[PDB]
Amino acid sequence: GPHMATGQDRVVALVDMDCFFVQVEQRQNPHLRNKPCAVVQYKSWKGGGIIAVSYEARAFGVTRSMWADDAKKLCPDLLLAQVRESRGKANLTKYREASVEVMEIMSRFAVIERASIDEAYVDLTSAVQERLQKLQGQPISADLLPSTYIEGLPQGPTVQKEGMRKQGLFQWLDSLQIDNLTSPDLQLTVGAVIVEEMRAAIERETGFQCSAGISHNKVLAKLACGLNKPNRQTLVSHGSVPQLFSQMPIRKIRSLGGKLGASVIEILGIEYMGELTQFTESQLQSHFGEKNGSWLYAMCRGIEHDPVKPRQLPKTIGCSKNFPGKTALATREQVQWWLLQLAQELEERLTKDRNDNDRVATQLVVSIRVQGDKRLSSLRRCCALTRYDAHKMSHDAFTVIKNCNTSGIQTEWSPPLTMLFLCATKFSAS
DNA sequence: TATGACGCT
DNA sequence: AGCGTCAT
Ligand SMILES: Nc1ccn([C@H]2C[C@H](O)[C@@H](COP(=O)(O)OP(=O)(O)OP(=O)(O)O)O2)c(=O)n1
Ligand SMILES: [Ca+2]
Ligand SMILES: [Ca+2]
Repeated sequence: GPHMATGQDRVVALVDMDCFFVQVEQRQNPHLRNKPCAVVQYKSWKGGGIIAVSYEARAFGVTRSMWADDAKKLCPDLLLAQVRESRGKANLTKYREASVEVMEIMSRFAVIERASIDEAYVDLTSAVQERLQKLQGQPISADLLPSTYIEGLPQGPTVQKEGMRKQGLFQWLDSLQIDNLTSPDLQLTVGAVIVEEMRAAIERETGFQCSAGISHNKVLAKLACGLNKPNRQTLVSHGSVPQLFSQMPIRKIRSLGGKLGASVIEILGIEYMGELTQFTESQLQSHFGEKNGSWLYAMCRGIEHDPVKPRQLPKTIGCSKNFPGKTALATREQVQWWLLQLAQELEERLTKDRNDNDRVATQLVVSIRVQGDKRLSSLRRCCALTRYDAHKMSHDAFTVIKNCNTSGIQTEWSPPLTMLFLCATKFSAS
């Protein structure tokens, strides 16, 4: 009863940039602003594959992982920006550099966990305690939360979406609990005020807009962030969880959007995250293993302990390129030349990482996919990485894969390779 | 039809 | 060490 721990100890936020690559291209070319546009890789085959879509283009049905030519059928006016192409492949430097712009601003407020190229988690527990000590005992104005949604509000006893927002926000604040410095709901509100500021700083200093979620753990923050995209942040309180989860498809919770989540649905015979509450921890552990059972048991109650790991920099640096279908590499000269092209971009990126971040990678991993193989990776081998030389790395990458060539005729290469991937890991300080 | 983090064995 | 899962 009192020994019920409710996972309200932390204040955690997930910040995520709205249509990130599109914003980056639109800062650079003002003509793309406020217009249906998408970002594509390559152009010859079907106009290129789309990887990012503005919200105006989304109104027409334009999605990621779609050919530009098909996109132009749903949206004739759609504008396109192309990813920079280097050494025969896509080069994403523009977007990685835009990312450190954002991560460095976010780092001044709290320590972040780089989660992707455009999203970071933030643990605001410490920042919130201090704000509570400066706001003495004085209340929190709705003017401090100009873009915040309180999930599940308004409730109880105006039909444009901004009027709703203030109604729920007023309800939340007018019932707030400012006399207690340990009230979890008051802490989420202070965290939300901090994130409004974080988000105004990112836009002030990059011109990029984002959404955020604020709650007690990474999972809820992440789910919360997506409730009011774009350019809005959503506070998900501990108390909103039973209603929020009662109709939430299990696949929507982070790590349940794949196979494990599908077997939760098929085995247990449920649909929504809330239905998990009727199962005991021992039942769940028998169904899915000690780790999954324990984590499933806590999570449907809104409790999750996976911490915000202080890590602003990737553990891994890698380049890949698919050669699907008839483009599959089928000679020794092809395989070596693309390994060289990949090795060359990787060396460009590693030298920059060494100067910037005072570290060197020590292991090189070569992954390949042969033609006729449902698995995304067919083979993965590693060797030492001792000089940032592209000709050595491509040589070593070949040496460790050459054994995979079926063909007895030595000049050709079978089975044809549909994918090459070089990857620098095992960093050491420098 | 380009990337990164982590678990399991 | 190497494969599998889950995500942006
Ligand atoms: N399968 C993917 C997913 C993402 N990205 C890149 C392009 C995106 O712009 C960026 C961030 O991905 P998101 O999943 O956050 O989606 P967006 O940021 O594009 O838009 P939004 O978050 O508003 O949906 O990462 C990619 O190249 N391939
Ligand atoms: Ca995003
Ligand atoms: Ca994202």
